[PDB]
Amino acid sequence: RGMDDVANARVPADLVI
Amino acid sequence: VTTATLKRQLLQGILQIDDTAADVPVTYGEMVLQGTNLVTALVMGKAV
Repeated sequence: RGMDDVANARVPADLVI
Repeated sequence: VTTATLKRQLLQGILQIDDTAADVPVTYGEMVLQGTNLVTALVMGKAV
């Protein structure tokens, strides 16, 4: 992968603590 | 490629000389690995 080596949305969902 | 004796025996009357001077290259033609060749010979172990 790479081969370069030189060297949002408001969605209703409950959240608890 | 031969010995001087056989060379003389061939050049006297067997073979015939065509030319005495010729053109010859003067370059060796080096080669080195760079670019993407160095990076693929360290993480994989191959090169082309």
